[PDB]
Amino acid sequence: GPASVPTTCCFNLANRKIPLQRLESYRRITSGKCPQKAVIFKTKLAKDICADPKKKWVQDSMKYLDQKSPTPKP
Repeated sequence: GPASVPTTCCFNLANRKIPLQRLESYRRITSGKCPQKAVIFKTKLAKDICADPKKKWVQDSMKYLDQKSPTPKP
């Protein structure tokens, strides 16, 4: 059986770049459990992937999703 949930840290960072049209959302990591912070991307196929915050497609991806937010309020 799995330890509660089958997810802890994104050690297997994705090398390939994920598209925006196929992107659905993203989950950034910065808790006090993992050894290194990272990001997670979700496509339009009910699937999640790991991504590093020092990547070009990840940076644009994070900024893309982060930019998708509204102008006012936090």
